[PDB]
Amino acid sequence: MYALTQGRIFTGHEFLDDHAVVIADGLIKSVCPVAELPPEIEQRSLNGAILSPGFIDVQLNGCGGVQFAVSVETLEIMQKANEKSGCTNYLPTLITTSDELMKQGVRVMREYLAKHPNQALGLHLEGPWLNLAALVDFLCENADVITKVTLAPEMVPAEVISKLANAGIVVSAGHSNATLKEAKAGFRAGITFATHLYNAMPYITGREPGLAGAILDEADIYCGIIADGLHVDYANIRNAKRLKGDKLCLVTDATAGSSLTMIEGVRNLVEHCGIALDEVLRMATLYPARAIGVEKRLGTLAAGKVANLTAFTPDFKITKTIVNGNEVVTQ
Amino acid sequence: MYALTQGRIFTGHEFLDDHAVVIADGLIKSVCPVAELPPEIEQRSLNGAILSPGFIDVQLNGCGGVQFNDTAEAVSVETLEIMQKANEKSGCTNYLPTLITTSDELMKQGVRVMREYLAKHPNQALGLHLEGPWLNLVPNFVRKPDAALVDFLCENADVITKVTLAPEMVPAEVISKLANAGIVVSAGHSNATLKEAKAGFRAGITFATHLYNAMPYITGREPGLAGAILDEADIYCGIIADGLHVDYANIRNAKRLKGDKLCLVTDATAPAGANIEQFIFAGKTIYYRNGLCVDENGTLSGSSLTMIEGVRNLVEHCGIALDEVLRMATLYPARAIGVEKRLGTLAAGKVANLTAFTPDFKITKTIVNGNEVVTQ
Repeated sequence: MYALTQGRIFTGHEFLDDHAVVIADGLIKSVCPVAELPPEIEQRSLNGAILSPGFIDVQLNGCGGVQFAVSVETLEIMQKANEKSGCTNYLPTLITTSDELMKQGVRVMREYLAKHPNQALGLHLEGPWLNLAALVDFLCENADVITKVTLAPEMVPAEVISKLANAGIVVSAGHSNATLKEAKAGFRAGITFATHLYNAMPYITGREPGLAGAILDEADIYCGIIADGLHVDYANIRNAKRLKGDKLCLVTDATAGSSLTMIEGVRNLVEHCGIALDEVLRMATLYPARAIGVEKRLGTLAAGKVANLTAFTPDFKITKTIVNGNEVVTQ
Repeated sequence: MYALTQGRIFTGHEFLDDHAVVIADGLIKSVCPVAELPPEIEQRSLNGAILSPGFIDVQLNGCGGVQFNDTAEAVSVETLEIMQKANEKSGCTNYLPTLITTSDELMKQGVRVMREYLAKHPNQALGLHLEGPWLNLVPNFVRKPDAALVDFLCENADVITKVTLAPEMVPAEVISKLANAGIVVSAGHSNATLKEAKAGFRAGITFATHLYNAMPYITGREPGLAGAILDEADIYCGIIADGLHVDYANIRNAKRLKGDKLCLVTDATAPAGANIEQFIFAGKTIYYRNGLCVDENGTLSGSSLTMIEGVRNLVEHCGIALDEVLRMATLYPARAIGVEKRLGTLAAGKVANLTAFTPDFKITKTIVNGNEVVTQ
């Protein structure tokens, strides 16, 4: 048991000043004022660094020189890499149509989940239904380890989208050339998330808003966006933020095609999109968490929540990362 | 002196219930409760109809079977007064005739005609809206021809309300001169990038012509002009609510991003308040078949939208409160062309230009300068 003190701590709702976060048994015992801290506890200093729950990256193809090979070692190498940049949780993406590769993926993730709690959260299946009956049932059978699947709403029957959504899987629209009507139909069918907004989607025109236009117009649809100043012009990010409010998540379509890390993403959103650091942090934690249904366990810094945290300096350099109450990065 | 009573009256800021609007000498004397009404005044009933300031249409090519374009016989004061009478039948009491042309000669006649009209008809057709020449249908250095034009335009800023130009095709100095002469410089019919667009805003542009139309597509890498307009908080812009030129979803997205800077416009052409089957416009031959202005090819070629139709469409298809819609057809446009302290609302001193319509959106009456000009 110990407490983190001497630094601004962001809980997910506000910034606390002279408080502390006491960690115990991999969980957050409580976040209280430094005064209320019992005298018998170890105190670990933050040195002024901002302390927040670890970032949750829900769209990751690979990092630290590896891509998902589809084994648990890859999964743990990616984890160690993400930590060096404040990311404590992520979703490995599996691009494939090989029903065989999918089974191995599902199997591998399941094996990993048993060994490593609160880290790689689950699979993100991209394909087959893209645009660039046995399957559906298979996917639902393994909804316990398949967190989300990306498909093109034009290329898929609505019944397929419903089944996936009822199995508790997050169905995402992406790599599509869908019209607004086509897009809206997929939302009614159960889709509740869109993969990296503005990318792999049609252009927005006045006559046809397209999928992006639909995502922007649908208030109840979460969606990720790549803040690297390369895949999406910052002006579009600002426009999206205003239209999507609390439904916009920061993602790094990171690979070995961006090379963006989450703090880099946080920095870019704060110094180029004029979004308050407070909101940006929610876009890298609370919102993604909320989007994949793990919020009552990972979105914030609160009693009972898993102790996955990250701390960085005002100039955006990771000073420390904590996974399950254990310091794993010290800078 | 008389007062309008018995109907919801929208002032521009809120809806009043048991109040009245007293008109006198073409002006609005005051908007007070029916009780506070002196006993010696004539009372005109609205019959439950909503009463609001007349609509201001800042992008109009023609209506009632006439256009203020092409043939030099059309660009006259009679056309200007026919368009006015037409607009009234649909609640529009003020507008800006658009003149598409590069004929320095046609421009002079236009400027001259507007000036003649302005002397005869106060608070109606407000001024010219020059579209072209600096467009991009097919460099911050100013050429010689640019200069003669610019200087001419500034000389006549008194009757030239706004000009539409493509920010890529024009030196910044030209945009500043126009803006300093008091003219509203608008971005439109452009293929400008966001950077190009932003440069024109810093140069003085403060308005964009019919958003999403005659502009590039918005992509992730390049937001384009539309993306810039949406991102710039201090830029007013018009938008065509006919469910044809812009999908209603884009309108909703724009409304949310532009807040009080979005104006309802009808890129209306001759068919508007008429029974025309086909007509010429911009050299192209356009057909009005199925309330849809198209060309030989079948491409959208203008609109036949009237302002109440626009108001109706925004209320029943964009989920925008009637209150806001009305601001988009009055207060905002007014604010955009700088006539707000005279026409945007129903308040003491403001010109008495009003329109009244039933809940099902039918104009029951239009008042210009305190005079009933439409009764239904």
